[PDB]
Amino acid sequence: DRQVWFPGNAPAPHLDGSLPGDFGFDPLSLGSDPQLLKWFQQAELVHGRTAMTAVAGILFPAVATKAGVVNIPQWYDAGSVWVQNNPNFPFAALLFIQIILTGWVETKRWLDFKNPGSQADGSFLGVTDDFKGVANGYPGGKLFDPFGLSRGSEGQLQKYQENEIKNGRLAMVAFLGFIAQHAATGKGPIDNLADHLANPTAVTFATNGVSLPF
Amino acid sequence: KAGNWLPGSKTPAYLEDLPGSYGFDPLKLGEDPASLKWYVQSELVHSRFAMAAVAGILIPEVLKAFGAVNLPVWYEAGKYAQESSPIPFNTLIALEIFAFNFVEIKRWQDFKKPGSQGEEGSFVGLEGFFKGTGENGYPGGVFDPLGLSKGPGYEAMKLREIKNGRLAMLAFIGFASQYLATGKGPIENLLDHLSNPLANNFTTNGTSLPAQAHPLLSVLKP
Amino acid sequence: MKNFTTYLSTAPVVALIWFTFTAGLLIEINRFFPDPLVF
Amino acid sequence: RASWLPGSEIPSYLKGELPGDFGFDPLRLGEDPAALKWYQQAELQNGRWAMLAAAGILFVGGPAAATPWFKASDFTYFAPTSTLFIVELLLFAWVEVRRYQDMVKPGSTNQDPIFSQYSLPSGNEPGYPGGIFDPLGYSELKLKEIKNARLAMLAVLGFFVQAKTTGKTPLDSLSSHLADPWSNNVFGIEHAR
Amino acid sequence: GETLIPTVGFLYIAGWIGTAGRDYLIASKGEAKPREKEYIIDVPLALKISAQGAGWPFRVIRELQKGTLLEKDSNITVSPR
Amino acid sequence: RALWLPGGDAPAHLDGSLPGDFGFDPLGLGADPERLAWFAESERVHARWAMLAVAGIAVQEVVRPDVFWYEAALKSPPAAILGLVAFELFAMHFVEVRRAYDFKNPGSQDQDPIFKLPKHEVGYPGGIFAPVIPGDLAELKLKEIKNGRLAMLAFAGFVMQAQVTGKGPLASLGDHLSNPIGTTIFSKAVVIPGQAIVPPCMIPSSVIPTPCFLSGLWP
Ligand code: CHL
Ligand code: CLA
Ligand SMILES: CC1=C[C@H](O)CC(C)(C)[C@H]1/C=C/C(C)=C/C=C/C(C)=C/C=C\C=C(C)\C=C/C=C(C)\C=C\C1=C(C)C[C@H](O)CC1(C)C
Repeated sequence: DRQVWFPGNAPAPHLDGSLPGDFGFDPLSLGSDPQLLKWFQQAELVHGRTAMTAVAGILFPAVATKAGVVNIPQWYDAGSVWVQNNPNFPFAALLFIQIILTGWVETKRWLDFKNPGSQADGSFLGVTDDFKGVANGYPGGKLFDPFGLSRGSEGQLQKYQENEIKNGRLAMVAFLGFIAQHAATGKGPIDNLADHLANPTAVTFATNGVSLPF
Repeated sequence: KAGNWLPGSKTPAYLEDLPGSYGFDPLKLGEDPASLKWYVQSELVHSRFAMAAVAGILIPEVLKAFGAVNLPVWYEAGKYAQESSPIPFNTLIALEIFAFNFVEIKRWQDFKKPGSQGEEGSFVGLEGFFKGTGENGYPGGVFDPLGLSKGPGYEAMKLREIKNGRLAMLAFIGFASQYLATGKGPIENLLDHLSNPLANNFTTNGTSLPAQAHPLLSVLKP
Repeated sequence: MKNFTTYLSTAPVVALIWFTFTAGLLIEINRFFPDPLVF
Repeated sequence: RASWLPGSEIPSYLKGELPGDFGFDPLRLGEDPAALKWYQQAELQNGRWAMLAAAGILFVGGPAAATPWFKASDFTYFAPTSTLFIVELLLFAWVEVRRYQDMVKPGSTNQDPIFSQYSLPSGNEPGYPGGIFDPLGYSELKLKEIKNARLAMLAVLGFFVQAKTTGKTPLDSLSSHLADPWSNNVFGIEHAR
Repeated sequence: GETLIPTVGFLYIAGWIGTAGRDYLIASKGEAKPREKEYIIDVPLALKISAQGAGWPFRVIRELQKGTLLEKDSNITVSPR
Repeated sequence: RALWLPGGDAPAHLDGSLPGDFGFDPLGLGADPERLAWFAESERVHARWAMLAVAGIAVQEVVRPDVFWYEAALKSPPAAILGLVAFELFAMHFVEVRRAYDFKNPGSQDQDPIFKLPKHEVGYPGGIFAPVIPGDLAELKLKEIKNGRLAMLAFAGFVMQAQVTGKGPLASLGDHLSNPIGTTIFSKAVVIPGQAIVPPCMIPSSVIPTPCFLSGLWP
């Protein structure tokens, strides 16, 4: 069949290859129930898209900071620097705004998961077709896909779905690496990459001092 | 139905035809029909009380902000009226108890038996005032002197009454909570919010988010 | 996963989860608001 | 058919029955027929009072005719300010209950109460009476009225807002805009706070 | 604040717990295997019923006035006297 | 059909009906029909706007060589700027909604609203807009779209050359012609693993904020 995560091992039987990024990986059989599997598919998509946006917003400012053009703080310090620089914007007001905005959009996504296409009735400002949804985790329409890259052809949509899920998983793993590298070095990730590029046989996890506490 | 309070949810069938209905009953309080009738009356009575109260607070406050009148603020108007009141406090309470016992028993009797306060011999000759309309919470008669319930905009006026009533109920509770949290009047609260919305809100009044329950407030600050 | 969630729905597992939640809630209330005698 | 936005869809309840019907209802305000009839009468009433108001504001020698219109109430008359308010309320109450009773039941208030021989002619519209209200037989003219009424409504709103922000008379505002239009308009004046 | 307000708070929570338990038991009584829901908990149903227990005094008072809160004495087993 | 990559394959959704169609759509941005029509209108208006802009910047560099086109709004012939913005917004709003409702309802915006325009193609007005045609229709359409795409590329070059040099386009061309080996972007910007040389942008940070476009990601 398709390529699997562990060659020579049969894929998990509840995974049939229809979902994007199906390499048959479910050794704990967490997706045995199909409805729970759809829920976990939406979980994976939300996690991967959030990870991709966050990894972009860490990497590109850190690359620009490393060049010396700007002085954007590292990702683990940015909240502190923002609060120190914004005394007329309290933390709780920002948190309240974020919670109500994400609550609105996430409750709309949740209610579409419970009842697919039920946000298409025109209750939110007359929007009907753009909130119907194409598939589970893939809204589409003229608002979420204004360039129409999902409505061109089927194979193009499957290609872009594969690109999305693989880059999302890579960005999730990269954010895990960001956390681990900051805990081990106390620096940013582009600082880590530059230190490794300057002297790679000396700049390794084995010489940061915490991965090997000997 | 006027709409859906939560788009995509299943709205209860017993709220399909009520005026001002958005299918909002997650606690299923109105699933029983007798309870639903009682709660329709209760919501209308609360709506009309809050409507009149928010008028009697906001319009004096608006005219005070415009420099027209200088009536006392709502949370202190009880003190200033009582000193100049010819009737003392205890007599005022006793009179209010008597008058509201009478009128609320008449309203209650009409709720239990519709049209029964308008029957012949019910009141002392004046029973034609209180014939009712056969509609729960819409008495008419003296209470509709201009006869506008007989016009064609009656159904839209019922919807207007309920939505304005709910807004007024929320507004009065906001008046009380804002006074308890800030110690200033409602127009001053609005002007303070308009001067700096980011910094002048409930997150900075020192009461709505208690400091012990929210330790990040004393930490994530300049 | 269906059989596993059925096991997690057995009475002692539900009791463990619910009482862990209730005890944790009481403990954290008393940590954040120490020594409450009166309202 | 003339429309406010040529090339767009027109609402299905506005088919040119009414004068000034250009399909302009973006918010879909008057949809039920009772609402549309009431808003028709209200547009006529507001437009006619705004035509009178725009005329009486633009028309204003004399110490009284040199005062601002928004400070006109402070001029001294033969009566205190309370007395004229209630007299105007009484006269308006009589003529308004007459007009309202015509609006509810058409043709109900067409007869002089003290002269049984003097009666307005039948077939009277609610917002378009006849008889002594049309001493000349002047009655295409409804489009003209509704257009001048709408322009006067916008003009009176402009008077109100211009006297509120700049604090100036309408002629002063026009002369300020005619001095240099590129700097004395709604931009720049409000941007200078 | 010493006893009276705690009395109101306790009675509210206790009526919540009792009403949620009663609602779950009544809902389980109509199942094909009613005893199965008593030791294998229908957790989504239990969470839904637990959320609805906030409005318990209204529903319980209505059941009291309607006559559906109590089973009739002719339907309850008793020992010989 | 001539293709952007000869010996390759054009995408299926690009049949060749549109002018200047060489089967260039690797992202599939025009694979929807209504999106293809909207993007055709957008490419037309972008092409004409950049065409006028490239011509105007070249003339301004030739005519007034003392004025930087980037800072040409400082030297324009103090509160009167707000009124000119109002006039521009009003006129642009009117003509743009005329064009947009020509797109939405073809032929509806084909009559003078004061005192008429012939039946035409969407995005190709004709009438008074086309008094003289020295050529054919498809040929001149191809020339228009080709010159327009060249002008769009040229305007991107003008902007980024102004950022990296602080000078006008023809001055930059003269600097390239003086020293062709030491004036290219390859000559001044180098990134290798471990070391990056990023040229500075001579345009100041603010005057009104005036950021250099993604200067932190420059090579
Ligand atoms: C909705 C009714 C209502 C509310 C919310 C208030 C609120 C207030 N009043 Mg007023 N009053 C109210 C009604 C009346 N007051 C007064 C006479 C005064 C005086 C003379 C003074 C106040 C002052 C005050 C403030 C002092 C705080 C306080 O003592 O808590 C009271 C809290 C309440 C919630 C009000 C009383 C409880 C309840 C709302 C009464 C009504 C409930 C129904 C009768 C229940 C009936 C049951 C049915 C089913 C049979 C406070 C803002 C004073 C203050 O500001 O000091 C400077 C002040 O000096 N009030 C009278 C005349 C008898 C009222 C008649 O209804
Ligand atoms: C649905 C739960 C429920 C309800 C509504 C009641 C109600 C009643 N009980 Mg019964 N009880 C229960 C569960 C319940 N009990 C359980 C699980 C036991 C075994 C421990 C008992 C053992 C018991 C005895 C020995 C007595 C009562 C008595 C009573 C009566 C007086 C109140 C009282 O004494 O509380 C006291 C209650 C307890 C001591 C046990 C309560 C245990 C928890 C708190 C309740 C169960 C919650 C349940 C698991 C929630 C699941 C719901 C969820 C799945 C949605 C009243 C009829 C008394 C009497 O008959 O009065 C006339 C009496 O003498 N109960
Ligand atoms: C079980 C369950 C079921 C479902 O679920 C629901 C629910 C609710 C939960 C439940 C039900 C129930 C029952 C019905 C109850 C009733 C009863 C009796 C009859 C009473 C009497 C009878 C009762 C009476 C005598 C009583 C009481 C009296 C006394 C004096 C009191 C006192 C006081 C109080 C005030 C409080 C404070 O602090 C103190 C004191 C001093 C202590």
